[PDB]
Amino acid sequence: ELDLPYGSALTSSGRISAVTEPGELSVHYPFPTMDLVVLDDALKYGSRAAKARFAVYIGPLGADTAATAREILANVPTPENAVLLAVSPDQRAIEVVYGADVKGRGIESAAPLGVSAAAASFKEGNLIDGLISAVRVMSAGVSPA
Amino acid sequence: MTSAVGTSGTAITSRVHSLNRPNMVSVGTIVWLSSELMFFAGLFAMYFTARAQAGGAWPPEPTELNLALAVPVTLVLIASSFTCQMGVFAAERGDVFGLRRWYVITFLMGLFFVLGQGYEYIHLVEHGTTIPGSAYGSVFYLATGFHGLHVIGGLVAFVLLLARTKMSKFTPAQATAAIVVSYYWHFVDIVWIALFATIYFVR
Amino acid sequence: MSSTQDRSQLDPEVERHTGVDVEDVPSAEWGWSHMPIGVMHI
Amino acid sequence: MHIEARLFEILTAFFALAAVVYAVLTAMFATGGVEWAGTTALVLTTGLTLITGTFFRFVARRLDTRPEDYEDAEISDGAGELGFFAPHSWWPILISLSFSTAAVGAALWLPWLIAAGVAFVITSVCGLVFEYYWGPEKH
Amino acid sequence: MSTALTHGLIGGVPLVLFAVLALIFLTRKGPHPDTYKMSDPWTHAPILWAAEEPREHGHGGHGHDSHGVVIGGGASGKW
Amino acid sequence: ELEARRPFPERMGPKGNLIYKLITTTDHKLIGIMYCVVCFAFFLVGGLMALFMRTELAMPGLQFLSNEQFNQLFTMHGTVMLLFYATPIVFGFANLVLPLQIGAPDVAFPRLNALSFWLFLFGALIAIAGFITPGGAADFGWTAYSPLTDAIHSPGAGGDLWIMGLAVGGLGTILGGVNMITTVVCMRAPGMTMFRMPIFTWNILVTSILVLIAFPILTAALFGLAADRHLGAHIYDPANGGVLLWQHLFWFFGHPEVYIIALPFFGIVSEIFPVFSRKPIFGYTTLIYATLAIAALSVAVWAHHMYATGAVLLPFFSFMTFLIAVPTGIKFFNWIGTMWKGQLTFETPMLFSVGFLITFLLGGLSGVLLASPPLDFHVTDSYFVIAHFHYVLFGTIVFATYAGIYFWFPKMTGRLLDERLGKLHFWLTFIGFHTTFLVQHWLGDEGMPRRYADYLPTDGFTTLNVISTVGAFILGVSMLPFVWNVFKSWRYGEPVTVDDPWGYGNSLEWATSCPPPRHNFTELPRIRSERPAFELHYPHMVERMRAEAHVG
Amino acid sequence: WSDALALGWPTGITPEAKLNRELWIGSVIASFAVGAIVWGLIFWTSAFHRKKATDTELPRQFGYNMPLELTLTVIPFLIISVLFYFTVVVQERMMHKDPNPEVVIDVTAFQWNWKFGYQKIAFADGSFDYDGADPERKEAMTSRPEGKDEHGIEKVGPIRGMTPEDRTYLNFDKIETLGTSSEIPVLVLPAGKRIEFVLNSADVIHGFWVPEFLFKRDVLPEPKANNSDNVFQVSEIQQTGAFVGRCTEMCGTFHAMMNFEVRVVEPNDFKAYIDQRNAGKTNAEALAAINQPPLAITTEPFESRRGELVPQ
Ligand code: HEA
Ligand code: HEA
Ligand SMILES: CCCCCCCC/C=C\CCCCCCCC(=O)OC[C@H](COP(=O)(O)OCCN)OC(=O)CCCCCCCCCCCCCCC
Ligand SMILES: [Cu+2]
Repeated sequence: ELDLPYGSALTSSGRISAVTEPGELSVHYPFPTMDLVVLDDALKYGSRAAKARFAVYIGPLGADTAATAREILANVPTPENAVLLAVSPDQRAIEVVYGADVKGRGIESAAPLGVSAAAASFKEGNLIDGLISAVRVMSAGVSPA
Repeated sequence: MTSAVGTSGTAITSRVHSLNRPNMVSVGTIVWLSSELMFFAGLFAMYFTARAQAGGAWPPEPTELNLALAVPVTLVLIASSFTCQMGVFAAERGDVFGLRRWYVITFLMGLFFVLGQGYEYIHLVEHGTTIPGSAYGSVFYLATGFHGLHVIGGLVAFVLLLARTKMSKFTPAQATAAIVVSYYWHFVDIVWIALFATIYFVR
Repeated sequence: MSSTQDRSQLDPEVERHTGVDVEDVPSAEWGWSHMPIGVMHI
Repeated sequence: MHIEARLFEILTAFFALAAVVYAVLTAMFATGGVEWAGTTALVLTTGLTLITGTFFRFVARRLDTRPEDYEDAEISDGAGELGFFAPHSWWPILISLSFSTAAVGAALWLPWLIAAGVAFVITSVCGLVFEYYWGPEKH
Repeated sequence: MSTALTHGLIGGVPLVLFAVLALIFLTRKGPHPDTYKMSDPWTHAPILWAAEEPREHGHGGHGHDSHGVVIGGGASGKW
Repeated sequence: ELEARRPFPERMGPKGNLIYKLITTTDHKLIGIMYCVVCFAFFLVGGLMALFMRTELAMPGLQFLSNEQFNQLFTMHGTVMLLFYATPIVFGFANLVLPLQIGAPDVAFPRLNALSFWLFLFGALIAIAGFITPGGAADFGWTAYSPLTDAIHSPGAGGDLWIMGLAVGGLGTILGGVNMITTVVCMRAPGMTMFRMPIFTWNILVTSILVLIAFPILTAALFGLAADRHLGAHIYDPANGGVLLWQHLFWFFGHPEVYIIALPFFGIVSEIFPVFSRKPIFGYTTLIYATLAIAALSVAVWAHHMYATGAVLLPFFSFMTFLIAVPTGIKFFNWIGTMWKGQLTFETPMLFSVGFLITFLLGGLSGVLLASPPLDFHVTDSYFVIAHFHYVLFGTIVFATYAGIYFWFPKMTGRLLDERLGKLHFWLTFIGFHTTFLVQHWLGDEGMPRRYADYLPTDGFTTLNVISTVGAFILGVSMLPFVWNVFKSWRYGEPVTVDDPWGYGNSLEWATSCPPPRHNFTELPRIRSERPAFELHYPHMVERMRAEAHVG
Repeated sequence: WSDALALGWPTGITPEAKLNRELWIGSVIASFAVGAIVWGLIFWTSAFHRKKATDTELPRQFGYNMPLELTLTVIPFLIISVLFYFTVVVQERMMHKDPNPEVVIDVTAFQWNWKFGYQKIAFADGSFDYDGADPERKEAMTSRPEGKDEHGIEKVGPIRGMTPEDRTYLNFDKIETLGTSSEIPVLVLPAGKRIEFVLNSADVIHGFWVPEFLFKRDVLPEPKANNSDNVFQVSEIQQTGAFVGRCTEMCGTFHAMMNFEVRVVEPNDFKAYIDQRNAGKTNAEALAAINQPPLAITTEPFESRRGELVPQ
C-alpha cells in the first residue's frame, strides 16, 4: 500500500486526501475539454433513452481482449445493464461488452454498428470522435427497458 | 421509520449541550445586546452633545420633567426585570407553566411601562415640548422612544415565546429561548436605568 | 413516523415518451412539464 | 473558554483607557470641553466589550475545558450530537422583504407603508421563530 | 484639449493594452495536456468512463453486493 | 483497480436545482457564493458609476453630466463600493470559508446568516433605488455631512432611500457579525484551540467585533438623521453641536468601517502567502496581536478625518493614527517574511496577493503622510485623499478579493479558474489601477479637491485627468477577462478532483473534498498546529514544522 | 528637484505655508525611502522563485523570528515618533492667534459662493482707523407671550431660547466683497501683512481652500456652538498677485462653482482699494482704480448652463 508519490495522505475514514502542485491539473486526460464534454453528453443524456449505463475504456486491454473487456465491465457500477466500449489504440483493438439486463433491446445488432463507427473514426484519425459516434449509435440502438 | 433515525425527543433541541459547552443562543444574544448598547450609545451621544449646547437651563422653559409618572415607570421596569428573572428560574426547570406565569406578569408590567411612557409623552407634548419644537424635546423623545421601541420589541418577544411554549413540548431549546429573551429584557431595563438617571436625575 | 405513504393512481394521457424526461423534470408524468423550445424562441 | 473571554478583557481594558484619556484630554485642552460624542461612544464601546467579556468569563469559569479549548485533543473527543442547526428555511427572505417594506415606508414617509411593513415583519419573525415548533395540524 | 484626440486615447489605450496583454498571455500553452495523437503510443493510464445515467435505487453502497458481471454479449474490431 | 468516473463533470446541473435553494438555502457555502456574486455585481455597478464620473472628469466642461448627476454619481459610487460591495463581501468570504477553517459543519445561526444576506441585498436595492426617483440618488457624498443631509439641503427622496437602505444593510452586517463571532467562539473542531486557527478566522472575528462596535452607531446616526428629515427633529441643528455631532458619530462608525473592510482581506492574503511560499505564515502570533491592536486603535482614532473642521483634539488623534499605522507595518513585514526564502510560485492568487502588497504599500505611505494634521490641511478633502484611500482600498478589497476568489474558487466550485486569463486580468488591473490613481496624488496636491464635477480649462489638471480616464477604462476592460474566466470556469474549466488545488495548502479548508461536502467535512485531521492540512498531506514535514519554527 | 519631489505643491506664499511644505517634503523623503526599501524586499523575495533545480526540499519553514520582529516593531515607533514631533512643532505654527492681527477678513461662505467683509484693518505702522459695522446681526428670539395653547406655554425657542434660523453668528461688515454666479469674488489683501480669516458659513458646512496657502479650514454653520476654530491667522503673504481658491468641502450641487480669488496687493495698493471701496464702488471698480484687472484672472465664473449639450 502507498498513497500518491507525494502530498496525498490517507485520512481517518477511507477517503484519501490528495493534493497537486499549484501549476498542474488533476484530471490530466489527453483530450480537449470540449470533446470530453461532448463525450460526457453522449454518455449521459445521449444514453438516457437507452436506460443502459454506457461506459468507455480508452486504456489498453491486452491479451485476450474479450476477457479483459469483461473484467473492465466488472468495474462499471451496474455491469448487468451496461454497455462498455473498450478500445486500445496500442493494439488497434475494439471490444464491446454488455450484461444480462441489456438483452433483446437491440444491443446485439447495434454491437457491430457501434464497433464499425468507432473503427471508421479511428482509421480516419480521431479516437474521441469515434468514441462519441459509437456511444451515440449504440445508445440509439438500445431501446429503453 | 421503525423508531427514529435521530434519537431526539423533539424536532428541535438545544443548539449545544449547555452542560459542558457554551449555549450558542445565549452567546449570540449577548453579542447582539452588546451591539444594541452601541446603538443606544449613539443616541446618548446625541443627547449629551445637545446638553452641552444649552444656555445653562438644559430642560427649556416649556418643558418640565414629570418625576411623578417617571419614577413609577422605572420602578415597574425593575419589577418586570425581577419577574423575568424568576421566569428564567422556572425555565431552567421543566416548569413551563411557571415560566409562562412569570413572563405573562413581566409582559403586563412592560406593557404598563409602555402605556405610562405614552401618557407622559402626551402630557409633555400637550405642555409644549415636542420633537420639531426644540432640541431638548427632540433628543429626549428620540432616546426615550427608541428605548420604547426596544421595550415593545421585548413585549413582542415575550408574546412570541409564550406562543412557542404553547405550541410544543417545553424542551431545553425553549428554556434557552426564555433565557435569551430574559437577557434582552434585562438589557432593556438596564439601558432604561441609564436613560432615566441621565434624563431625570443627572439632567 | 406520524405519516403514511401515499398510493396515487391517476389516469395518464402525447404519451410523454418524447419531450421532457423525468431526470430533468422529476414529475414529468404528473402533469404538463414541457414547453417546446420553438414556441419559447418565437 | 479562557481565550475568548481574555480577548474581550483586553479590548475592555484598552477601550476604558482610551475613553478615560480622551475625556481627560478633552475636558481640558479643548475649545468646548468634553466632546460628549467621542467620549460617550468610547465609554459605551467599552461597555459593549465589557458585556461580551463578562459573559465569556462567567461561561469560562462555569465551563470545564472543552476539546475546542484543549491542546492535544483528539477529534474523537469532540464527537457527539451537535445541537440543532436550522435546515432550509424561506422565512429569512420574507423577514428581509418585510423589513425592506418598512424601510421604504420610513424613507418615503408613508405611515401606511410603515405600518404594513411592521405587520409583515412581525408575521415573518413569527414564522421564523415558530418554524421548528409548529406542532402537527390536528384538524 | 483636442476633444477628439483625448477621446480616442481613452477609448483606444485600454483596448490596445488589452490586445497586447491578450497576445502575451492567451497565446501561451495551457496546462491542459495536448490531444493524444493516434500514431503516438497510448501513454496515459487506463481510463474508464461511465454515464452515471440510470438511477442506482439506493444511494448507500451497502446492500448493492456483487451478484454477477453476467456478460450478455460481445463484439470486436481492428480499426 | 480503476474507478468509473465521468469524462467531464456536470457543467450546469439539472434544471431547477438552484432557485429554490437560493430562496431557502441555509448552508453557509451557498450563501457565501451568493454574497460573492451579488457583491461583485454591485462592484460592477459602482465601477460603472466611477467610469461615468471619470468620463465627465476627462474634460473641463460638463460634457454629459449635470452637477447634481455627477454628485449623485460619486455619492452612490462610494456608498456602493464601501457599504454594498466590501463590507458584504468580507462576510461573503466569511460564510464561504470560515466554518471550514475552524472545522465546523455550518455557521452558528444559519437562518440568521441567510437573513443577513437577504437584508443586505434588499437594503442595497432600496439604496440604489434612489436613482430611479426623478430627483435621483443622494447628492451628499458618501460621508453625508449633517447640514447638507437635512431636509432643507438635499430634500430629495433619494436621500431618504439612501438612509434607510444603509440602515437595512447595517442591520444585515450586524447580524452577520453576531453570527460569525458566535461561530468562531462556540463552533470549532475538537483540536482547534483558539491560538491555532487560521489567520483569516482571527481577522474575521476581530472584524466582527469591530462591526458590532461601529455599525450600531451608523444605525443610530442614520435613524437620527431620518428623524431630522421627516420630523424636523433638531437632532443635528448646526446651532447645536449638530454638524460636529454628525461628524463624530459618522466617523466613529466609518473609520472602524474601513478597518473591517481591510482586516478580513489582510487575513485572506495571510492565507495566500504561506501556501505559495511553501512555509508557515511568519509570526502567526504576531499577526493575531497586530490584528487585535489594529482593531483596538481603530475604534479610538476615528477623528483624523476631521482635521480641517478645526473642532477636534488634533494631537490625540494624530498620535493614535501613528499608533495604528505601526501594527499595519508589523503585519506587512510578517507578510514579507512569509514570502521570504520559499519556493515561490506566482500563480494568479499570489500574483494578486503581491499586487496587494505593492499597491497597499503606497496607499499606506499616503496614509502616514495624511496622518499629520499640518499636511492633511493642504491635502484634506482633495484628490490626494482620493488616491490614498483608493490605493489602500483597491489593494485590500479588490486585489485581495481577487486573490481570495482565485484561491477558494476551486474549493467552492470543484473547478480551477484559467491561469492565463488570471495573468491577463491581474496585469490589466494592476496597470489600469496604477495609471488611474497614481496621477491623482499630484492632481489633488495641486489645487483640485474631491467632488468637483468640472474644472476650468484655464486651471491645470487636464492632461492628468485624461490620464486617469485612460487608467479607469483600462480597469473597465480589465474587468472583462475576470468575468469571462469565472463564467467559463464555473461550469467548464480544469476540474480539480483533490484537496489542495494549490498544493502545500493549510488552514484546514483543504482537508475536505474540493467541492466541500454538505457540513464541510467527512474527516478531520489531527489538529496540532496552525496548518492541519499541511501536516496531513505532508506528515514527514511535521517534525520540520516544529524544528525550524523557533529559528526564525 | 524639490518641486518634482514636492508631488505637486503650490509654492507657499505664507511662512506657515513654507513650513508646511518643508514638513511635506521631509515626510515624502521618509516615505519614499521606506517604500523603496519595502519594494526592494518584495522584489528580492520575488526573486526566490521555485527553481527547477530544487528537488523535493521544502523551505526552512522558520517563521517566528522574535529578534527581527522586535526590531521591526520598535523602529517604526521611532519613525512615527520623530514624524509626530515634527508634526506637532509645525502644527504649532498653524494659528499663532496673535491678538492684534494686521487685517481681519470676515470670510462668510454661503451656499454656492463667498463674501468677504473686511472686518477690521489695523496696521502696526500706523493707519487704517477702520472697523466693521455690525448693526446687521439680528436674532430670531421667538419669545412670544403665548403659543398655540391658550396659556402657560409661553414657549421661548427651540434651541437656547432661539430659532435655528437666527444668524446671530453670521457677522456682517461694511465693505462686503460678495461674489455672484457671474462674477468671481476677488478678495484683496496687502502683501507682507498678518491677515486674520474669521470663517463662517451662512447655509451649509463647506471648506475654504487657497491652494497657495497650503492650508484650509471648514467654514462651519455655527463654529462656536460646534466647538470649532473658525478664526485662522496667516502670519504674512509675500508673493503678490492673484491666487485661486476653492470650496474644498461638499457644498451642494454647485460645489464646483464656488471658486473665489485672493488678489494680494501692496499695502499702498490695499489702502487705495479700501478708500475707493468706502466710497460706493464695486470690487471691480476699486480693483481697476488701483490699475489691476477687475475680475478674477486665475478663474472665471464659468457658465451656469447645466452643461454643453443643453440647448442654450
Ligand atoms: C481599506 C480601506 C482603508 C485602509 C486600510 C485605510 C488605512 C489608513 N488610513 Fe484611511 N481612509 C479610507 C480607507 C482606508 N484607510 C477611506 C475610504 C477614507 C475616506 C475619507 C473621506 O472621503 O472622507 C480614508 C481617509 C483617511 C484619512 C483622511 C484624509 C482626509 O480626508 O483628509 C487619513 C488621515 O488623515 C487616513 C489614514 C489612514 C492610515 C494612517 C491608515 C493605515 O491604517 C494603513 C496605512 C499606513 C501604514 C503605515 C501602512 C504601511 C506601513 C509600513 C510600510 C511600515 C513601515 C512604515 C512606517 C512605519 C511609516 N485615511
Ligand atoms: C471599494 C471602494 C472603491 C473602489 C473599488 C473605487 C474604484 C474607483 N474609483 Fe472611487 N471612490 C470611493 C471608493 C471606491 N472607488 C470612495 C469611497 C470615494 C469618495 C466618495 C465620496 O466622496 O462621496 C470615491 C471617489 C472617487 C472619485 C471622486 C469623484 C469626485 O469626488 O468628484 C473618483 C473620480 O474618478 C473615483 C474613481 C474611481 C475609479 C476610476 C475606480 C476604479 O477602480 C473602478 C473600476 C471600475 C470597473 C471595473 C467598472 C467596469 C465595469 C463595467 C463597464 C461593467 C458594468 C456592467 C454592469 C453595471 C452590469 N472614485
Ligand atoms: C425609522 C422611523 C422614522 C425615522 C426615525 C424616527 C425615530 C423616532 C423614534 C421614537 C419616537 C416616537 C414617540 C412618538 C411620540 C413623541 C411626541 C412628539 O414627538 O410630539 C408630537 C409630534 C408632533 O409635533 P407637532 O407637529 O409640533 O405638534 C405639536 C402638538 N401641539 O409628533 C411626531 O412628529 C412624532 C411621530 C414619530 C413617529 C415615528 C414612528 C416610528 C416607527 C418606525 C417603525 C420602524 C421603521 C423601520 C425603518 C428601517
Ligand atoms: Cu459652499
